[PDB]
Order: sequence, then structure tokens, then C-alpha cells
Amino acid sequence: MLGILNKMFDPTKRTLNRYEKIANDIDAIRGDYENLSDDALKHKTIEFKERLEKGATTDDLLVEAFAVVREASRRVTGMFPFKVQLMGGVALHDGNIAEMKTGEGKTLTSTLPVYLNALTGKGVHVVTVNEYLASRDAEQMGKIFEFLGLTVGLNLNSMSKDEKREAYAADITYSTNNELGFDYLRDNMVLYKEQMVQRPLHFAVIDEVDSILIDEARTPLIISGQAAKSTKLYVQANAFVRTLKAEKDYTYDIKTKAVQLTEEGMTKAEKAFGIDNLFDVKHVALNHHINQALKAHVAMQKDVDYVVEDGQVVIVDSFTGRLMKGRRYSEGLHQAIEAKEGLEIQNESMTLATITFQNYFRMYEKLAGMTGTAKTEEEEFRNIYNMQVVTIPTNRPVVRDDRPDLIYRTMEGKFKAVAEDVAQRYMTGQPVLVGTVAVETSELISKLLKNKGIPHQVLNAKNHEREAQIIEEAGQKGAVTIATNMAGRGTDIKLGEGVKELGGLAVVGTERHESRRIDNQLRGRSGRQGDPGITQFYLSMEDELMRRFGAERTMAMLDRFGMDDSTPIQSKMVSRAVESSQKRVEGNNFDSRKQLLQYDDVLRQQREVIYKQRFEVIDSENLREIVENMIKSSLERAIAAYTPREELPEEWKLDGLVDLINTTYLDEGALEKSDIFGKEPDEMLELIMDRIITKYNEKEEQFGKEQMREFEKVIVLRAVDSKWMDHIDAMDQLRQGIHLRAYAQTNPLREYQMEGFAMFEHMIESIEDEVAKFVMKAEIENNLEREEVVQGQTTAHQPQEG
Amino acid sequence: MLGILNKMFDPTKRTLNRYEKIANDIDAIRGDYENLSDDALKHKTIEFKERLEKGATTDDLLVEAFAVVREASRRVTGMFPFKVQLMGGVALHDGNIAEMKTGEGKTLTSTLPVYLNALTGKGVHVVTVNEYLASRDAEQMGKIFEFLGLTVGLNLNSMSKDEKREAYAADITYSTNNELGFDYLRDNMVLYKEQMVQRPLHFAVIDEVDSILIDEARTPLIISGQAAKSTKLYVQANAFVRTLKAEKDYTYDIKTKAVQLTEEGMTKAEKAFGIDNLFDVKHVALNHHINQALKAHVAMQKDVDYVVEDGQVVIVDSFTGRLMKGRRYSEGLHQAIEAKEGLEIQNESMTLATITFQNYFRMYEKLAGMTGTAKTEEEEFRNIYNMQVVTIPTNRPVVRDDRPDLIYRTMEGKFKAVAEDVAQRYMTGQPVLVGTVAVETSELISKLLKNKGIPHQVLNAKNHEREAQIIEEAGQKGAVTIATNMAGRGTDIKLGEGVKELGGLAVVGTERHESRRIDNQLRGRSGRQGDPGITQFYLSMEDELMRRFGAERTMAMLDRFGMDDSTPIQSKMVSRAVESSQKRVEGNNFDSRKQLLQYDDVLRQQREVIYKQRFEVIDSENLREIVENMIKSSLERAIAAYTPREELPEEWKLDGLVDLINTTYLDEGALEKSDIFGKEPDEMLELIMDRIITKYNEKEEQFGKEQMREFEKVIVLRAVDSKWMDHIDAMDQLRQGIHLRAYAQTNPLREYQMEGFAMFEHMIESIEDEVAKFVMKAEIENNLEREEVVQGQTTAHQPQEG
Ligand SMILES: Nc1ncnc2c1ncn2[C@@H]1O[C@H](COP(=O)(O)OP(=O)(O)O)[C@@H](O)[C@H]1O
Ligand SMILES: Nc1ncnc2c1ncn2[C@@H]1O[C@H](COP(=O)(O)OP(=O)(O)O)[C@@H](O)[C@H]1O
Ligand SMILES: [Mg+2]
Ligand SMILES: [Mg+2]
Repeated sequence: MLGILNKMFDPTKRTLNRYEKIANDIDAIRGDYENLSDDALKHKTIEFKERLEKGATTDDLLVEAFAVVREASRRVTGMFPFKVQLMGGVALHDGNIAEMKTGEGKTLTSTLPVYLNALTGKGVHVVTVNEYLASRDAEQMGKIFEFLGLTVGLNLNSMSKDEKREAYAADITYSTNNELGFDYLRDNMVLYKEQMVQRPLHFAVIDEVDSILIDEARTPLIISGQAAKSTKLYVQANAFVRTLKAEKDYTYDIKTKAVQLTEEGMTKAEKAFGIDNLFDVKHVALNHHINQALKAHVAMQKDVDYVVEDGQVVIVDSFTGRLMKGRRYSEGLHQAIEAKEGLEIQNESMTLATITFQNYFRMYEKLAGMTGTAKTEEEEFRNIYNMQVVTIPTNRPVVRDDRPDLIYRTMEGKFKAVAEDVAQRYMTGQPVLVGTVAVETSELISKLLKNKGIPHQVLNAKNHEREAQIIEEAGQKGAVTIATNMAGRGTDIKLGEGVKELGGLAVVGTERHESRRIDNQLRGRSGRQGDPGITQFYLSMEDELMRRFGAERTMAMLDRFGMDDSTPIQSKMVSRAVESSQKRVEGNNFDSRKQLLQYDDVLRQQREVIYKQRFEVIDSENLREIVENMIKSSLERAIAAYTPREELPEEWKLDGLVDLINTTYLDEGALEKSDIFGKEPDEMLELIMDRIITKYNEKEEQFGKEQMREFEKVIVLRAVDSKWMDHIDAMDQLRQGIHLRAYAQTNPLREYQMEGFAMFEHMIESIEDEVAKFVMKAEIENNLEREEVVQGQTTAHQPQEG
Repeated sequence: MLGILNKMFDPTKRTLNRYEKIANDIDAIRGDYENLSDDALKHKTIEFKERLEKGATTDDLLVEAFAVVREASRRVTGMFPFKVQLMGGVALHDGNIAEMKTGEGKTLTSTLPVYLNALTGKGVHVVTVNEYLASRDAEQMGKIFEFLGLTVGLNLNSMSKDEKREAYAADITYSTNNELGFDYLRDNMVLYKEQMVQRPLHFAVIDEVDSILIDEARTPLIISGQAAKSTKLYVQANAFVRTLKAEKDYTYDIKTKAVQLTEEGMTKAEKAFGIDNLFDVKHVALNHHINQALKAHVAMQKDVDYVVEDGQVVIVDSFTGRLMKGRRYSEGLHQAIEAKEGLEIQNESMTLATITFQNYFRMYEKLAGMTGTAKTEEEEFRNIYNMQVVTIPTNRPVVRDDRPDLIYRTMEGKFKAVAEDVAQRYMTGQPVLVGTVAVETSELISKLLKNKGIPHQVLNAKNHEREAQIIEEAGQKGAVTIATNMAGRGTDIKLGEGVKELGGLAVVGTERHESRRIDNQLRGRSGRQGDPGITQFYLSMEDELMRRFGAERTMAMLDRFGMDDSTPIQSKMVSRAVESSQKRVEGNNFDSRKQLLQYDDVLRQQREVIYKQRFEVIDSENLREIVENMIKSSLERAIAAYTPREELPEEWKLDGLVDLINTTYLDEGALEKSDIFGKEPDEMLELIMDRIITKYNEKEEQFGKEQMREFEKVIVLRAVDSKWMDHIDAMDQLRQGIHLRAYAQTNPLREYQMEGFAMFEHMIESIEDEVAKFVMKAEIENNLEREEVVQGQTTAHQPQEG
């Protein structure tokens, strides 16, 4: 800029200069590889690899690495990277966004940093929007990476896990943002370590970040899976349950335990023909629904704990007394209550797993992306991913003529007008490209064109290859191309034979999109490196953008002033007005992302623990130790509840506790009055943990030393998986129900955090307990195989911006 | 923790261990300084200083540095830092929060990192809440710092700028958060570089961060100053103006210029007896009000640009047509319009300067703070200042008994009850400390105590020294102390003679504060390193905390259940309920800070430019270059407006532009038709910039070579200062008026950003222009002294949480 205002430019200027100098240091040694041998150059990779093991940094080997790559390309493709492209690669290396105007060769640039970071062999994900480009780039760019002798994988959904694994095994991988995501997702629902496809997230280079990180980032990734019409279980459970009402079927006033174990419950339960007493098949599976249905009656009371309704069952916020917006009870106790109250029980798809692009890409050791349009939301990138946008210079100065948006009083005037411009160019040789924003628009003008006898091609985003074929030639003399939402993104238009002197491309925007960014990408398609072009925008007072800006008063002045008379008008001020209109739209969306993120941050934290513990359970050599850590943490909880806030030491209630452990961790008489008397809550834990240890021991020598190691893993996964999957579905429900009935004054997100954490807290407890219960009591019958908890088929999708 | 949940603890555990090992590496070399000479030890500082110049890092010299400090203390104070205190210092060094429970010696700990970071001589700010502690700490802690031979300053408001400068000159400075802030503030309204007191922000160690960074952070710092009843000026301006209506007083249809320069305007203006034509006295000052009043009539039209009202004048959002919430016109053009419309013109204090504690402390190369209570809002610290809370272990294990909050159905039951507990302890020797939360509470119980014949002391935050004196002994046998909002914070209570066996302190909380954090600080005062104590909280159903949680339903159950009968009750669940009540309160406040911050972030960005340019103008050796950069950027703007979006090249309007420059940059005929013809907007800029250069030159050889260097600085400061101060006041207005009339759907903050940036944009333009105008046209008369723009006295204050 000029004058004062030029200091906002300072943080960019300073960096840009490092990068300029460096690009030069690179061009200096153009000689060092210029004349060399194909195989000598390949040995460079190795030299670097060695040099790295020794202790150097990617930053140290950067210049040379880039020089090598630079040579490698000319050799392979015949293209020798520009000084600007070198600057871009570096930017990328420094973990930033390389704003390199559409057509500066962002693809080739990726190679440099990609190559250099790939050397540690840690892996690099180069990502794009669609499977066409992904496969396209991999193929063309791979030949340089492979020449320098580096493995190159391509991940698509149509690939077996084994195929996927091989793709990820590569020194470098190409894939869609969606594939990456979903993979990470499925990757964490795996039963055995070897089934995961992904390798640790190292570095990701996102081609066209704005699209990925911004647009495709309005909603999250989900994996659903239904329940097998199970209803019949709860019905039967509820029925059965209210039978054995006696204290030969125990309960807790303190812990709220529905202790079935008694022979009344047991024997009369096995009577239900549960293939007798097979605790490991049954108890994990069937005895779960029972223990719920039991509590549902005993512990849960109609209008003190919950509430019955026409909208079904609600929870009552204790101590405030409220209709709990959207919250269900854990592990399907909600269903057991409905059965007990006869209400229709619901069985929808459960959300098995979820993460947001934002929280995903955040997961890498390093991220970087490239695109032409980004400074627009530099505030966002810098904020969320800590990537600063760097506007890389152009190779050749721009000479394209960007024309001021033309305004109209009607859609029909506007549209009808566009058809003429096309005509004029058409009848001169000028190749035209018209950008619509929706299907209808693109076909409306199609009619207007065929009517006027102008031959044309229409792109409406399907098998991008087909369109790409079409679009590449869209820059020839009789080129008349219609693009619905930049349908041929990434593929560049080269100025046709003789078209050079015909003017240039001359693209034409039928309207403006909700983002400058996107209508600016439209602009982008002309002037491909010094090439000439014209860009014309068309708008009308009856446009959605307009009639959403509350622009009626303005509509009236024109009308009242007979302005629809002079019709094609250019008011810098009205264009500025739409500029703000856009900024607002964008602002709203940024707000939407900002929110989506926040609700998930609550999740990511929860995932950190789970995911990690889960993984822990799969590198399961020495598992027992955790299993005991968990039994002990379950046990401690019992003790501390029978010994509340110092409520009279040996005057606690040292005889329910006694009878409990004795009945839920051990099997009747073993723990009694005497055993634990005159001991602090701490003293007691160890005493009995010890007798649990004694018992745990016993089982290793009675049911298989190392089979148990798997018993443990099975139980723990069964536990974790079952609990977790639930809580998540639960958490997805809450996240969109809390937005209902909330005069609480607080921000919902707040409630969410608080309530979310709470349940989580619970689930941990639940898990630890289930684990302890089974490992101590559960009985081995046949094959102790780690078993799947997902019922039936799954579905991996991204919802619609709703 | 135990069980699964223990992985949230991982990011803390990992760091805590580095710190434990290190503290040990330190204790290893206890011998190395153990036996040494007082003066040999002092030479260590030097050794380090040298060692540093050479190239070592504070991190490298840490152990030794700490060892030295550790020795230095025992020698000086006789206190040899605990392994825990060493861990704390490190934490601080790593730029984090050292959560070291109240009484772990946070003061002594500060020395270590303080010392070590001070060595570069870059400076260290150690900060606290009040001037007592600040002076106290400086004095006691200084003796160790000074022993190791390091300069130690103390900043108070009662100190001359020269005193302040000396305090800041020190290797280390102690001061209140408020003083620091205000200083930075005043520091940027300085006319000559040498008047600033502060030195570049290096490292700040905040004692009791939570108080500073959180509580004292709900509102911002302001500096106001009124206007000298000037009204008489605008009145006269408005009157005068509408006289010379002729084109011997020019205007612009394109630039909206109220060009007075003409002899009609000039001569008939000097007629107003403006001591003739003294352009430099008058034009800067008086001719400003004229040029406004002029535009007010010509350019500003009653109901197209603005609107008249009973609430005075409003702007009309162009192109949407709206009542501009809260926005005034720049440089007092708003006043000129009111005068032209006869409305009462307003003269309130203007907000001269502002920053938020958050955006201030953010300004350091490094920040760190210590306190007992912080994990509470670890999310905040980690977020805003990128400081992770580290809970440092206790030296000696805690044996204090924290009792479950006691609940009552009345304030009177609750209060009356508290007076008895006091009685019981009093009549046993137990020293009591009762925490109230407001003045009234503390005196209510005072009566209840004097009535019951129990002698007591009441603290209600005044001359903290006086209270500190009182409070230190508040731990003796007949100690009965009443603290309004922890009135004796920082000063620690030592267990009196024989009190050891009497139980301990036994503090008693009359109610709970809006933050656990604060009622937890109350708890903190007992058990000072293994010392015993009891902590009792008291609450009632008729408490504000309660009746803000919408806890009426709950009030009723008790009542309906005859619960006010059994009266003193402990429901873990109701205490949990208040826990949430607090979390909510806190959550609301965090939300309040989060917002305050955001509105200021818009500001900080603007400050970055201004502040920087201002400073630039004061290291004013080679200024001209900027002055031309600015004239040129003003000029470019004119050209580009007379040559709009390619609107027919030599068919622009090359003859108004011509006559303009010729009249606003130059003085009549010099620039004409021919001069600029057949030239691109770019070609023209240089042509004429050159003739401006020719003219600029002339003045250096006609009115003083280097006097001009000061002319330049004077003009530029006059400009900057005048414009800026305004815009800021303006910006403070907007920030609290935009919250009115806003159905716009967008979030206000958004509008604020957009509108804020806009005006800023304007002011830059305004500045550049004023500068150019004067430097080229303005005439030297007498003393060209940099002159103050602040009118009359100033006022530096922090508003109340409103
Ligand atoms: N160093 C180079 N030398 C010659 N041509 C290049 C070079 N780099 C890229 N190109 C060409 O320019 C076009 C732009 O590349 P592309 O990968 O599509 O980047 P962008 O995303 O910027 O349009 C490509 O079709 C390619 O053939
Ligand atoms: N290393 C030490 N050895 C003996 N006493 C110490 C040591 N460090 C601090 N103390 C004492 O313990 C008290 C706590 O110190 P203080 O600065 O008030 O810290 P805090 O903020 O944690 O209460 C001080 O009064 C001091 O006299
Ligand atoms: Mg591309
Ligand atoms: Mg202290």
C-alpha cells in the first residue's frame, strides 16, 4: 500500500523476504545439479536421508532438497519451477498457506515441501477436494517423487483395508479430505491393531484449503449404524423383572444397586431359559438388559427421577426441578424405563463416531495448504490452524481486466443481457466462460443460448474427469462454456490457437456468490500468467444476495427515480454494499464453524482419553495392571461411599459395604464385620484390593494363564466400546437438543460442556465397574474372541449444512 | 486420580516430572555454593552475565542460577528454598502459572526466575494487586536481588516521571498491574521520546494472576480529558460560514472539498480578525473548525446524509437507509452539523487512550504468574495468555479439615449460627477467621459478636498495611478476625504460641463467593505447611447465590417437608448445586472477558499501526521520506478519483483534477490542461509528485533546513494526535452504542469490526491529507514546538464492572 496503513503488511513482508532470498540461494546452485546423471541425482535423496539420520533438519536440507526437486522436474516433466513456486514451497514448509493465484502451479509447488518432509519416512498427506484431482495429481506428480525414488500411495473409498494400508504405507499419500477423515474414524473402532489403515498423522499439505478447511467444514463427519429391532428384549426384560420382588434380589439405598446374583434372581432368571447360566455369552449380552430393567423399577421412580409424556420420557433436573432439554439415560436405561412405562421405545441409527475437519487436521504434527483465495479469511486460518496466509507474487504480471459489477432491476434483464455479451464474444472468437451458482441458472442461460444459435457446453459437477476434458479446451476460439459453481476447478484453461490476439478468455459471472472468495475464483480463470482476459459480473436488485441485505429501500429509490430506465448501472457504492453483504454472510458462516468447533472441543478432550485408552488396550501385552487399576478405582468408589464425609468413623455403616463387596466383587461370605473394622477408608481399600488380587491370581492358574490376557482385552473392549458408542450418540443428541428450553441465561455451549463432562465422568465409572464385575465374576465358556459391538452395517457420511 | 480418567492429567504430569528432576539437579550442587565467600557468590552473577553474552541460554544457566539464588537467600534471609519452590520458579521460567497453594512461599520463589531472566538486563516486571505488597515485596526480596548485585526499582503513582523512569531503569521492577498499564498508556501520548518512563516489555511475573488477569480484568483502562467549553467556536464557525456562498470559495462534487483558499474566503475570513492570516497558529487550530463547518453546509445535507432529532443528529446508513446506531462523524464535523442545525452540541470527557489488561500483558516477550487458585480457569489462562497451569506439590502434606458447607433456611439462622461457632472456638483458644463478602455482612456479625462478649477485629480493605499488621497476629489464641473479601491477602498467618495443640486456625465462611476460586482462597488461610485447621462454610436458602439459581422449587420441598425443622443440613447434592451455580457465574464472567477482549482486538490492531507510526515520528532524524510517502499517498488518491474505473482515458475530466492539485497542494496556476494530458493515472502521479518534490525542496532552503525536520514532526504529531484521540473516543462510543438497534442478524462485534476498520481507514486518509496540506501550504510564523493536543487535565481510571 501507500501511506501509513502499510504496517499491517509488515508481518507478511518480513517473511516474504526470507523466502525471496532463499529462492535465490536455490537458483544459485542451479549449476550443482544442472549437469549430473539421472542416477546420481536419485542418490541425492539417499544423501539427504543419511544426512538427516545424522542430525540435520529439514530446514537445513531445504535449499538443496528444493534444488534437487527443481532439477528432477525439468528432467521428468520438462518444467523448471519458478522463483515464485520456490517461495510457495517454502511457505508450505514453514506450515503456512500459500496464496498463489489460480494458475501459478500450486501442484508442482507441493512437490518441494512434500518431498523434503517425506524423507524422514514419517509420511505426508497431500489432500484435495475430489477423487479425480487426487488421482490425477498423484499420477503426474508421482513421477517426480518416484524418480527421486520415493513411495507414492493413493487412497480412495473403493479400496480394501489392505489396499488402504498399502496406500498409507507409502512415503507419500494422496486422498480426499473426506477419505482421510473417515479413515481416522474407522481406524478407531478397530478390534485388532493390525486392522488400522492409517499411520500417525505427520504432515498434511492441503491443495485448496479454503474449500476444504472452510466450505466443506460447515458440518461434521459421522458414522451411524442401527439396532436390530431388539425391542423384544426390553419388553421381556421389563415383564420378567417385576416378579422376584424380595430381598433374595438385592438393592442399594446408598449405591442404588440392582443386585440380581441371589439364587431367586439367578435361578428364576435361568428359568427364562437363558441357556442356563452361561455368564459370558449371556451376562455380557442379556444380563445387561436385565440389570437395566431392574434399576428402572427399583431405583427409578416415575415422577421424582423422570417424567412421562406424550413426547415420551424426560429427566428431571434434580435440585432445580426442570424438564431436562435433551438428555437420555446412559446404556439404554432410558429404554428400560419406557418399557416399564409402556411408552414406544425408539431405535434410530446411533452415531458411532464423529470428528470435525477442523479438529482432524488439527491433529497433524504439521499442516499447510495452498490456494489462490485465502487472505479473505486469514483471520480464520491463523486463528484455528495457526497458519498465516502468505500471498505469493505472480510469475508474470497480471494484465486481466476486472470489470465493475453491472446492476439490473430484474433477473430477466440481467440474464437476457448476459446472453448478448456471450453472443458478441462468440461472434469475434473470444472464448467465454459463464459462472452460475446453481443448476437452474446454468440451464436457463443454456436455453437463452441455444435460442440465440450460440453452441455451448454446460458443466454441472458430475464425473469431474468428463468435465475436466471439456473445460481444458474451453479456452479455444468457439469456446462457450457454462460452469455451475466452478465445476472445473483445478484444471487450467490454456489460451487457444490465435485467441491470444482475440482478447483473452473473458469470463462472465451471472451473479456473485455468498463469498468474495468464490466469485473471485471465478475471476481467477482468466489471465493465466500474464495472459489477457476480461471479467464481467452481473447482478440485479431482485437477487437473493440483495433481498437478504434488506435492500428494499434502495430498490425503491431507483424505481421512484426512474432508474430502471437507464438500466445497466455501476455504482461503486452499491457494489461496496454487496461487498459488505458478503462479508456478513461469511461472518455468519465463520460464526457457524466457530460454534461447531466449540461443541466438538468438548468431544476431542473426551476422545483424547478414550481413543488413547483403547489403543492402550490393543498394545495389550501387560494388560492386567490396568485391569487392576480399574477394579481398584471402582472399589475405592464403593468404600468412600460407605464412609462419607467423616460421618462418625467406626460409626459409619460397616456392614452393608461389607456385605456388598462380598457380593459384587467376591461371591458371598469372605468379607465380614470383623474383616474390616477400625480402619480408615484408605486402610480398607488396600486390605480388600489385596483379596481381589488373591482372587485375580487364582483365575490365571485356573482358566488359562495367557487366555486371560485376552479375556481381559475382550471384556475391556466390550466395556469401552459399548459404553463409548452410546455416550457419543448421546452426546450428539444433546448437542442439538440443548438448543431447546433454555432460559438458563448461560450460553448452551456452557451447559453442554458441564453436562457433557458429567456423563463422560459417569461412563468412565460405568466402564471401570463393568470391567471389574466381569473380570472378577464372569465365567469363561468357549471362544474368548474380541467381539464387535457395532450392529449390522455401518454408514460413513457428512450431513448437509443444516 | 485412579482408573481411566487419569489421562487428562498427562500434559501436567509430563512437565511436572522434568521440573522434579531439575529441582534435584539443583539440590545436587548445593555443595558448590554452600561454602563460598559472600563476594565470590556475587561474582557468580557476573560469570553468568558474561557466559550469556557469549551465547548461552537462560535455560542453560538455570540450575546454577537457581543454586546461586538459593544460597543467596539463606545467606540474606536465612531461608533455603524448598524443592517445591524450585519447581515453581522453573514453571515460571517456562512461562506458566505456578499454582502453589497459599503459603508455599510464592514470594521467595519469584526470585529464581526473576533473577535469571533479569540478567540480560532487559528488565523484569514483578507485579501485584496493591501498592502495599508491591513495596513490601520489593523491600524484602530486593535484599537478595541486590546482594547478587542487581538494580531494583519500585513504581507507584505518586512518583514523578523521572522517578518512574529510574524505577523502570532497574534490572527489575515492582509495580501494580494498574500502574504498569496506565504507564504504557501515558507512554504513548508523549511528545518527545525522552519523556517515556517504560522500557520495552520483556518479562512479567504476576503474583496472584487470578486476581489480576481474571478479576481486575472485567473492565478496561481509560484516560479521559475534557474540552474547554469551546462551543463558542462552532457557533461562530457555522454563522460565519454561510456567508461567502460563491465560487470564490470552492467545492467538490467528486471529492467533496470545501476549498476556502480563495481570496473571498481568505480575505473575508481574516476579516473575522483571525490575527490576519497566521496560517500556522490559526490554520492548524481555527481553520480546522471552519473547514468542518463549511462541509457541514455544502456537503452535508439535512436528511440525505444525516437526520435531525430530539436525541440530536443521526447518520443514515447509505444504501440500506438506516438509523446509524451509535456513530459520530470524525474530527468534530458532527458538532459543525449540530451548530448548522442549532442543536445543543455535546462536550463530554473524551477517552484519550485505552487497553485491556489482557491485551497489555499479552504485549510481553514472556509472561508468567503464580497463585494458589488457578486450575479453576486453566482453560482461560492457556487460551488467552498461552500459560498452562501447573499445580506444584506442597512442601509438607496438608492436614486441614475442610468441612461440608452447612445450609440454613434463613440468613438470620445462618448468621446467628456463625456467631456461636466463633464463641465455641473463642472459648477454647482456637483463633477464628470469618470471611464475609461485603461490608454489611462483616459489621452485622461484629454486632452479634460484641453482643456475645467476644472481642474481635474487623478488616474491610483500607491501608492494607494497617490490616496486614492486624491480620498477621490473627492466628494467636484470642484471635477473632473478620475479613471482608479476604482483606489481608498475601500476608500469611502463623500459628500462635500454643495454638498448635488448640486445633489450628479454623476459618469460617459466612457464605460462598461467586467463584470457588475465591471461597477456596478463604479455605487457603489455614494449614500453612502441614499446620492443622478447620474450614467451615455456611449458606442459606435465602442467599443471593441461591435466589439467582432459580432455587425456589427446592426452597419449597424443604418447607413442604418440614425441613427448616432439622435446620443445619448437609446435602452433598445441594452443595454440588451451588458448585454449578458458581461455574455458571464464572462462565458468564469468562464470557464477559472473552467479549471485552474481542472488541479490543479490533483496537489493538489499530494501535499497532498508530503507536508504531507515532514512535517512528519521534525517532525523527530522517522524517521527510515519510512525509513524502504520505503526501504521495494523498495525491494518488486524488488522481485515482479523477480517473475512475477506466471511464474513457483522455475522456476522464482532466480539468477539475488539474485545477484541484493546482489549488490544494500547490498555489493556483502551475498545473493545467496540457501539463497532464495523455497520461495514465500512474504516469501522472510521478509527474506531479515530482513538482511537489521540487516545491518541498524549495522550503528547506527558504525557511530553515533542519527547523523543517521539526516542522514536519510538529505537523505530523498535531495531525496524528488530533485525529487518533478522536477516533478512539469515537471507537469507545461505538463499542457501547452498537448494542442498540441491531436486528441486522449479524453479531455486533462483526459490525464493530467492519465499521471500526472503516473509520480507521478514513482517519489514515485524513491524517495523510492534513499532513500533506500543511507541509506544502502551511506557513511558519514563530516557535515550531511540538504541541500538546490534550486539553487541560487528564484522568487515568478503570471503570466499574458495568
Ligand atoms: N515450472 C513450470 N514451468 C512450466 N509450466 C508450469 C510450471 N509449473 C506449472 N506449470 C503449468 O501451469 C499450470 C498450472 O498448474 P496447476 O497445477 O494447475 O496449478 P494451479 O492450481 O495454480 O492452476 C499447469 O497445467 C502446468 O502445466
Ligand atoms: N524457603 C523458605 N524457608 C523458610 N520459610 C519460608 C521459605 N519460603 C517462604 N517462607 C515463609 O513462608 C511464608 C509464605 O511466603 P509468602 O511469600 O507469603 O507466600 P505465599 O503467597 O505462598 O503465602 C513467608 O512468610 C515466609 O516467611
Ligand atoms: Mg491446483
Ligand atoms: Mg504471596
